[PDB]
Amino acid sequence: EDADEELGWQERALCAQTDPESFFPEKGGSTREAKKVCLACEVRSECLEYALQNDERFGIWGGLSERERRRLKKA
Amino acid sequence: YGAAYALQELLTIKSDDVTGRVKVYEAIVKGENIPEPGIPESFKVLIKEMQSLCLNVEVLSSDGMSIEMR
Amino acid sequence: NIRVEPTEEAKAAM
Amino acid sequence: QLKLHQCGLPKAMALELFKPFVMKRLVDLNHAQNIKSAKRMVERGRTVVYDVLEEVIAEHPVLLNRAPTLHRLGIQAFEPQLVEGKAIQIHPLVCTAFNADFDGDQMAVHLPLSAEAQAEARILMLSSNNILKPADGRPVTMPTQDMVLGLFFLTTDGELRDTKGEGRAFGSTAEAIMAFDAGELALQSQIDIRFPVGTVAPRGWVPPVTEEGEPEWQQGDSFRLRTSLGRALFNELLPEDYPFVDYSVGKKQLSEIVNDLAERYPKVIVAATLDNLKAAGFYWATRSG
Amino acid sequence: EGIINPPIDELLEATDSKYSLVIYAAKRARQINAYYSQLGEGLLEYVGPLVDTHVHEKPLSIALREINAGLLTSEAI
Amino acid sequence: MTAAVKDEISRLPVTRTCCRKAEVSSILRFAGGLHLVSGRIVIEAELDTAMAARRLKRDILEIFGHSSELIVMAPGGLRRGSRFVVRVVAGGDQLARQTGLVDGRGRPIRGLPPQVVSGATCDAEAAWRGAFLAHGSLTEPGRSSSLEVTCPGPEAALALVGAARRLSIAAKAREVRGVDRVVVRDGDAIGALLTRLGAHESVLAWEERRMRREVRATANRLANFDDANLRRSARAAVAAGARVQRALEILGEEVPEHLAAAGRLRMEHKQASLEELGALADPPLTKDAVAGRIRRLLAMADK
Amino acid sequence: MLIAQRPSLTEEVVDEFRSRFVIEPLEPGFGYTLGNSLRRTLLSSIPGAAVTSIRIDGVLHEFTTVPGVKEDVTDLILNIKQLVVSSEHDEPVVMYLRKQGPGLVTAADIAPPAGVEVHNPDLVLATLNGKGKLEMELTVERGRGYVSAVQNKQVGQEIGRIPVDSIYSPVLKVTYKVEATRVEQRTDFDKLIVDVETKQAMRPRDAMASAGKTLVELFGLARELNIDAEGIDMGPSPTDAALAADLALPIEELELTVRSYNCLKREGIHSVGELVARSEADLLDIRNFGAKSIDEVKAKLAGMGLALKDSPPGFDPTA
Amino acid sequence: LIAQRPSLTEEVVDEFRSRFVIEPLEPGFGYTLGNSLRRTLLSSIPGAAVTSIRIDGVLHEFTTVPGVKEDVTDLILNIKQLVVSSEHDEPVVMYLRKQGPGLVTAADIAPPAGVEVHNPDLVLATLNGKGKLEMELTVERGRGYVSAVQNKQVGQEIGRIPVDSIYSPVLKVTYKVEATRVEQRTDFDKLIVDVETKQAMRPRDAMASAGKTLVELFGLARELN
Amino acid sequence: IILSQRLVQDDVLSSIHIEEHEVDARDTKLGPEEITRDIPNVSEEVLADLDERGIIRIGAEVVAGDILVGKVTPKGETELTPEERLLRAIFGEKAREVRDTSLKVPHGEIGKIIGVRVFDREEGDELPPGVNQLVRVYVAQKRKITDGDKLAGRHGNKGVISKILPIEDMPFLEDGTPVDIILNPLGVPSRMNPGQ
Ligand code: SF4
Ligand SMILES: [Mg+2]
Ligand SMILES: [Zn+2]
Repeated sequence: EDADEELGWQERALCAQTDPESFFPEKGGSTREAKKVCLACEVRSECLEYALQNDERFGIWGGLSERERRRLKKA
Repeated sequence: YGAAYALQELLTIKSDDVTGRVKVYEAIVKGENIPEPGIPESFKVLIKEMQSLCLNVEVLSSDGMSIEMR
Repeated sequence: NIRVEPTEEAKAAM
Repeated sequence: QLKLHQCGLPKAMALELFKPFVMKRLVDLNHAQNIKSAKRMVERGRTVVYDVLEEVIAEHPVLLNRAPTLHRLGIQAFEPQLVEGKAIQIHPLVCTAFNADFDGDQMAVHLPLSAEAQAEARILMLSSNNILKPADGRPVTMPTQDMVLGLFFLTTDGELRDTKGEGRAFGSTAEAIMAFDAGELALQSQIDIRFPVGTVAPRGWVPPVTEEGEPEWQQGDSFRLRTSLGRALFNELLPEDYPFVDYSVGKKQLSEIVNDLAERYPKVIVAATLDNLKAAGFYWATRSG
Repeated sequence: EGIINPPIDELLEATDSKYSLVIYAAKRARQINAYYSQLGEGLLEYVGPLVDTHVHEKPLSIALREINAGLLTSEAI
Repeated sequence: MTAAVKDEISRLPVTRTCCRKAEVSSILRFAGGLHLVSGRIVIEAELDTAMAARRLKRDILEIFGHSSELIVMAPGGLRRGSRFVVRVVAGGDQLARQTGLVDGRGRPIRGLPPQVVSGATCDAEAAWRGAFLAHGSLTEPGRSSSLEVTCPGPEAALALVGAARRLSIAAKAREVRGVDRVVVRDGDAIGALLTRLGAHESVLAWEERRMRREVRATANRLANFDDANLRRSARAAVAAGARVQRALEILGEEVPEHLAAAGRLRMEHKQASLEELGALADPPLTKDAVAGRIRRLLAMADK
Repeated sequence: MLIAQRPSLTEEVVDEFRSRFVIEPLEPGFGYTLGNSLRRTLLSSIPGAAVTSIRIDGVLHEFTTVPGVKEDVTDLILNIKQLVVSSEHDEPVVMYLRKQGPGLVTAADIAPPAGVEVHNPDLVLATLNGKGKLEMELTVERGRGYVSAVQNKQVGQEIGRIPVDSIYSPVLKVTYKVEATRVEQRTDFDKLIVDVETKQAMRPRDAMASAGKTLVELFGLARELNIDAEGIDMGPSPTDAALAADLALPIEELELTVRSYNCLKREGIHSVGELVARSEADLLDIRNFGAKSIDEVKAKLAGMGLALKDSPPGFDPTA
Repeated sequence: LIAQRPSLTEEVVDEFRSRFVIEPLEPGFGYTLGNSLRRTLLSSIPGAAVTSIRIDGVLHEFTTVPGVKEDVTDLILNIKQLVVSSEHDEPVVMYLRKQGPGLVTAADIAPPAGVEVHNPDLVLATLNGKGKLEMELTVERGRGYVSAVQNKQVGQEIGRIPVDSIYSPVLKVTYKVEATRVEQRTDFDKLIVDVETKQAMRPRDAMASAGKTLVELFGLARELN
Repeated sequence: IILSQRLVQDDVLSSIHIEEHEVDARDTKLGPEEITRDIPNVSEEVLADLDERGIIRIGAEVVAGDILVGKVTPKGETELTPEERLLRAIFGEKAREVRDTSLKVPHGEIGKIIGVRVFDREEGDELPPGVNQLVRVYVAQKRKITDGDKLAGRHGNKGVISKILPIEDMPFLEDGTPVDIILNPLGVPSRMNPGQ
């Protein structure tokens, strides 16, 4: 369009159009919904890179949970 | 012309009403009614100078009681 | 020192 | 090209004067999400910002002033519209009121904010409600130069002009215009013209054609007149009820006519007639020679 | 059309002079603006507009139109 | 059935600007589309409701400043729908950009706009009002009911679920055969939600209906609620018999032997199942024959 | 080059015979290139018929008054001049008015010969008092524009002939103006407003069409110098531009009998254009033919109005 | 009433100057046509022009090239009078390279195929013994006057200098009407339009383009019926 | 005054104007100020025309709000409001303790960059006391004549251009020569300067 400017990859996150509470389950909640949503987001690689760089162990980023991020970070 | 409100706003909430400029800006930005003007700062400076000249300037209400301008 | 208010007839129309 | 109640603001000045209003408006239309993004968008000078400005600027009067302010007609309220440039546009008629020339003069613009200030600037200080002069009561919002000349050349006698025709009878002013377009008639030649049933006969004109058994009325009398084409074109500018003028119109005569219109007619009709006179005078001053 | 509508002559038939008309229209405009601002929240005494409006019209213009049409009355307190 | 509830919802007066913007965005996101033409964009919205088309038209014009068309060509294309298609041509690109459908200088947006999400709870109520107006269905799989709205994608379904959560309600996304929807199975939750949307008369009618009907003890469990469901499919066959009496009002158009016999067996044995009815034929015909015969009887009596 | 914004012409009706046309948005300038041209072509380039001279009676040039009639010579001439007539004879044609006695002699009392007509019989031409007689003759002929009695004075002298001004042009008054109109794009785009006022005979729209045709011919006269010369291309002609939505669409049909669609799909027809033209012979000769199938490819084929054997646009398939 | 239609003929005064005679027109009807043709000719005749440059050792307009006698802001004024014609709708590019003393006339440019420099005598600069010039000129197509600001591209280079473009092949147009008063018992006009172009195309092509534009514009009014 | 468009086409009344902007890095109580392109919080796109030492490049075109020289001033310990601290915790942007005072073009200014002159107090330059560094940037722009600009003759006849018409719609002589300027005659007699 005529915006001619991009703030970054945040503006192009699919999860913005979806329940923000579904990415932080609670009391035995599931993860299939958010993980399925992430697999269509275009900036998934950028989201995962940002999550790894900031090394936060809460919520799910890039389509992976906290445990998956820990396992990936082990190497 | 006989326009009193335009003059009052041109003298108070556009030049001197320190607490009124921010309020009018907020009112315009939030889309509501412009607030009533206050008392300009220049009058207070004048009163302070006159008092510094050992003159007993004071403003009185309907009854003979001072207001003290904060 | 006025008070402005719609007339009774005008209120009913709307 | 402006009307008596209009002014032309450059879009830079207009944008800087109306910044809070445009910010709020473009936040309302979802062109921005919050006042911070709206402020950044306005500062960076995007495109849609001016489209929004053109609509937040409507029906919001602005006070125009020129120092020194010798009398109250030195401050007047105009309705603004955006123009492409860095200079303000002033209607030619108000100059005399401002004593404003166009050889480098400058003017200042103030923006009423509250509802009371807007109502005052709209009802009391409007530009088209201030025709007369407070000092003595004579109009100042009147055609002054290159309009008096046009309306004089239009309505004048053919003393030393190449007056051709001088005896022809025309069935209407349209036929006279058609004869003038062809090199057959002069704007000042005396001709017999027939007018419709709407026009009002000249002041005086006590005798219609002498009759017997059936009189004529002050209105609806289809009367022939010995007059020039320029006089008919001039009278096509004044209100429909105004009597035919049929005499040379310099500056004194035009001042008297404007005073009569101001005294006897509403303000909107007077403003419309003044704009008509302005346009016609400029056109015929260009074609004057 | 624009700032010359409604004409001043027609408006002055509903009041005594320009000075009173200014305050009359200003008070009505403030009422309309307050009604718009607090329309979403709990109901309040404010009412109007009583005439057809536009997308984003100045409340003062609506107040003047209402005054001209004859849908308002001014008392003395 | 639903039409009355949708009418009550639409006729309701809405005041807060944010709610109106959210409702317009939701309706445009569910039952509307973009039709690229001549390198520019035009917006169409097909609604299967009486006046919600006028509501969307007025809201667009007032809060966004645009002029609509409201062509009444039926949406189904067969002219039977008699439902309204509102179009925006001049400036529809700006409506698309400032309603949330398309933003970020890129493809359209899959789910609900980011602005409707992450807003006051009233904003979520408006989102549900719009979504339930676009599509919807108030089904009764038995005596207790279940709302339904066929969202145009899993992202929209999940967004609606999340918006429901903020209203204290319980919602469940679901998908079948590639088309997905939002279902709220619990009847009490159904009433709770339908109260928020604005409808009350419809809420009262639904509450009285379900309350009176649901209180039919059948020991739950299998073969005790399952037999209740055979009887409920028998009540569905009673509705089919009402369709057969509609066919009788039409006279059935001098039907041949097979369909007449099938209808007679269904009516006389109003509780007998399709298999049981088929077992009653002189040449024993299977459940398939009765199924096809009722299908074709309904097709014939459609008029 | 491409204009990128095709101007449009819109009419408004003020009276029975008064109109106001608006052309917009014209490129910068171009509000004066074709404003004066339109005005002058309207006022001087449309054929008409009018009276040229009159013969009131055997006695005249007593300009003080014509005996028997209330009015005078000049008023009678003006009333005659207001008359609107239509004629087909190239040569002048003479008609007579023979009202008698007291009353009001009007246009309906004229006795035009064959080939001429008077369109306003209700016009009043004079009043007769005291059992007066008015035996008048009117000569009518065709022309263009406004030609005065000057250029109509006859060297040959006749006792009763009096030449009068002739108003041939149907349009009586034309005015024009231009204004700025663009806000979205850059300003300075011209909008042209022309007010046209004609007489009872012809409507303003016909005058506008005739003037446009004449100007198109006049400027084609110059365009013929080098036909392979680039100009400003308007581009999307409205007729075919609109009809492209249904005439040259690749999809043969959307809703129709499936049998006929399947039959015609695998027989040498893909886009409806290939079928619209040369339909009868193609459907007849080849194996694919139907008797009542015509009803499915003749009547229901016209999505928005179309007959077969019609010339199809876009003969080149945009493969 | 005359049944004769107007006709047009051409006369050549110079290789780039013609007189077009149109007759017989209606009385008082030649000035309008002549002025309309003149406006169209001076306004909307398409052509080609240079729209930007870049020199080997220059970063902005306000500087000078070592060895040349003119500032970089005078070379721009010298190449604005450079009359060229182009056939490619894309922004063609041509190269100028000169070494050693002498005058860099416009004949020293190496246009690609499809573009031409029609006045190979204009002087663009003069170089001394220690100076060399190497530049590239971009040629585009258009009409009318397009300023340098409008010629700026988004995210251009440091060395790109946009230039004012004048897309106009018509030099001087005038007209005159003679009241023929031909012996047909009537009066009529005879219009004569004098057209001179700037050695980029013959006046016949310019008149044809103007006629095409005016016919297209008046067609919309013609089809109002 | 009315003007022809030719005077804008051929730069007949166009002139080059130059302005200079000056900024100095001095010493403060909490340490000296420094000139660099490592601005604390600026989107990288702004630091595109800046060279190695944080001074705009020669030949770059600037518009209102652009950065000409990058400068950082220390500010020392300060306490942030609760909302600002919470936002920083959200986005985890550690404060740098030095704010920006870079030199930017004023509002309504444009033009290319002509020259950059930098003086260092540590390079022997005779800077005043307590001024570590100084830098001057020159911005030049060509102005064409436009309505609002004032013209005048040699006989005291002045006026502001109020219109610029296209070449086609200008009074032209009998041989197609347009006039470049139109003056009102009403001003000649009453002012008694028939010299013009
Ligand atoms: S990958 Fe990251 S940005 Fe994309 S949807 Fe998942 S959480 Fe959101
Ligand atoms: Mg002055
Ligand atoms: Zn809300």
